[PDB]
This record gives sequence, structure tokens and C-alpha cells, in this order.
Amino acid sequence: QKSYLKSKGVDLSYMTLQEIKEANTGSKVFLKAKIKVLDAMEDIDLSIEI
Amino acid sequence: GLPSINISFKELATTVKERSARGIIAMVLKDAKALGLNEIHEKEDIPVDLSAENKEYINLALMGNVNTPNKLLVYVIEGEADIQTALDFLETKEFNYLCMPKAVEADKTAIKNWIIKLRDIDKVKVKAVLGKVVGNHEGIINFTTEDVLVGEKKYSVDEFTSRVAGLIAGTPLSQSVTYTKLSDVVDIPKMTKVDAESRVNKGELILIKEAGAIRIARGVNSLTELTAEKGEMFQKIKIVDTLDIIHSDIRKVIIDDYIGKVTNSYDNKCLLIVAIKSYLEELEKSALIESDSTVEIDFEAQKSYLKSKGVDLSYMTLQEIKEANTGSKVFLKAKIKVLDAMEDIDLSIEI
Amino acid sequence: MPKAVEADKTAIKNWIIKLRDIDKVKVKAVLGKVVGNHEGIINFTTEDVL
Repeated sequence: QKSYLKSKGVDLSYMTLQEIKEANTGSKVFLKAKIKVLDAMEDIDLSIEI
Repeated sequence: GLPSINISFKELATTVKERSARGIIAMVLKDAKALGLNEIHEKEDIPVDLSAENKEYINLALMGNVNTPNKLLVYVIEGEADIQTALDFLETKEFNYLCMPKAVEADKTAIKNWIIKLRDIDKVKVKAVLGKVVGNHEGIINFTTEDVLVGEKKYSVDEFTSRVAGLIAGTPLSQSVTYTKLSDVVDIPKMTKVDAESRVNKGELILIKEAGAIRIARGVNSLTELTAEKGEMFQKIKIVDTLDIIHSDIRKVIIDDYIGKVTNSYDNKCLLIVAIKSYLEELEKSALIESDSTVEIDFEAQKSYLKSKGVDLSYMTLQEIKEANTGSKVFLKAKIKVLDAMEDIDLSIEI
Repeated sequence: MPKAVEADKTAIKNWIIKLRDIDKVKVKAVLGKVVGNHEGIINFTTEDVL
């Protein structure tokens, strides 16, 4: 969103960070995510104690 | 147009710092078979060019006291013009340890002179282990113990110094070579403890039979008479090792970041100070040195550069003098705290 | 493709990676002997299978 605003020529300063987040993006839309991927069992290690 | 906009994840990686490498061994060697460098970075790999004695050299160098040396560099050329090609290839590629198995005394002297020339010019202090050097330099290392008996076999001084090179490379920075017992060594020539003390005062490294084992006498430099500015801590190769690593990392990162890329300015000076402070915090967290002191703009060097620019000392504020133009020149004040390893302990228990 | 020649297999791999990189069509293919440097294609180098 900051890059879009810079490309639009708008000076980034003198506005709220929340305002920056909620600023109009035109037709463009920008988002950020992150996911956690589960795996399968392929290696098993155990130690026996006498 | 009609943005058919893409929906992709970002391929992620873990951040890793990549400061100047340490513990590498550059060992140039001579042979008449398959002349050329062997770059033996994989362990227990013996190219057929290197002879049986060279094979034993590899076996000694590969194994260390605590760890395996990070990387072993082996070169092969004819016995003639060893020094020229060694100098050229060591200039081509950086190193942390240097040892010539077949160095003559003249070759050892030439190696020492070239090493000190680089340390004066490149400003990066390096180390070199040699069989018998009486030189007054700290980076060079001398081991004055002949007829070393390792596993019931005749060993030249060069062979065991090459072994010690890998031993030191495998030594972690938190650990010192002090009282490092060698299981492989079976016997050393008998010698008085007073002689050992005298040799330590000279700075020569030798072997001692202590605690029922053959151990390292000292980690002191081969330099004989340290100047007043250096002090006894500079005699320790372990202590100077972290200084050399710090200088190498600092110069490398400065070349990476500051030369040309950023024009020098007061804000740039503040950013450089912040980066240096971050580096000092990194060193402190490394726990190799304590490093309580902080690096700041040397106002004495600042005054020197204002004198060079000719700006008056008077009528301008201390801060104003400090924040004045620095041109292309950069001035810093280096003060740190260097931490030492525990070697001798006293208490007085009481009844 | 049971009877794809190595040229045909290479063309298949190139088309598949082209879709996966531009058309964003995430599809997978399996081939017998392909040293391709992509994950969408699948290589199974086992011969004389009984």
C-alpha cells in the first residue's frame, strides 16, 4: 500500500498509520498473510532406558 | 490490461549473518605429481598427487583438538618457486592459517616478511605457524621442540607445526590452547621446567608433560619484546585472534556499505555510529569479549579534520564542531574491552 | 504420455511450467526419464519393472 501511494505521488508523511492502511487503493488491492503447513510421519526416533 | 493478478506466496529463508570466515587453513605444499591446488574441503579425501608424507600431513591437519578445521586449502607445485606461487595464491584468496611443510629458513623468513607486509598494508592481522622463527612479530608463531615423538614415529618440526595448525583451527574461540593434552603424541624429549619457563618468557611454544599427559606450554605469540602499547594480552594468540576477526569483519562490512554508496554526512555519521554499536552488541553477545566501551566520533580526530578544513575552534559550538563537514574522510575512536580466558586460579581455604 | 519421446516430454514440461508460472494453473505430470529442474513434473527412473 505504501508503494502504491508512492507511485501515486502522494507524500507519505502527515497522515496516520491507520489512515495509511485504510487509504484508498483504487482498483488495486494489497494483502499480507502467512500459513502453517502440516506434514506426514516419515522419521521416528526413540531411546529406551533400562 | 485486465489485470489477471497473480496470487503467490513468498519463498522464505532464515536470516544468517555472513561475516568474514575464520578458522580456514591455507597450506601450500610442494610435489612433483599433478601440480595444482587440491582444495581439500571434504574430509578424508586424499588426491594421489600428495605423497605419503603429504598424506600424513593431511591426516594430522584434518583432525583437531576440539573441532575439525573449517576449510583446508592444499596446493601442489614443484619444489622450485614455492614462495612465488604461494604468495600469489595467498594474495588471490584470503586465509586464517598458513604453514609451509617444506619451508627452508630463508623461505620461512620470506613468508614472515610478506605476512607482516600484508598486515601493515591490508591492516588485517594474520597468523603463521613455522618450525623455527626467532622473529619479533606477533602473528608469526614459533614452535621450538625438536625430535617430537608422535605414535612412535620420527616427526619433523614442520610436520607437528602443521598438526598444531589444524589443532588451533579446530579450537573454538571460547577455548584456549592452554594445557591442551595430545593423546597421539607418545613422548617428548626430557627437559627441565625452568627451561620451559625460560622458553615461555622468550615466547616460543613447546610441549610439556603435565598431569600425566603431553600438553601445550602456552598460547603466547612468537614476538619477543612487546611494546608498552601492546601489553601482555597482545602476546596471547587467542586474545589477538578475536581482534583480527573483529577488524576483518569491520573492514569488510564498511567496504560493503559505506565506500561510494553513501556520501559522508552528519546523519550518515550517526547511522555509522549506530551500526558500529550494533556490531559491538553482537560481539558482546558472542561472549568472546565483554566490550563495555562504545565507539564514538573521535573529537580529537574531529578537531584534526576541522584543522585540515581550517574551520576555527572558537565561536562554534562543541556539537557544531562535531557535526561539521567531514568530506570524504571518516574518523572513529576505537576503544573496547577484551576478555581473557581462565588460566590460573587462587583461593585460600581456611581451618 | 506412454509414447512421448524425450523431445515430447521436454515440450510437456515446458508447457506445464509455463502454465504454472504465467497462467497460474497448478497441475502435475509424471514422466519416465526427465532431468527437469521443476517440481510440477514428476520423474520415475525405474526400469525393468516386473
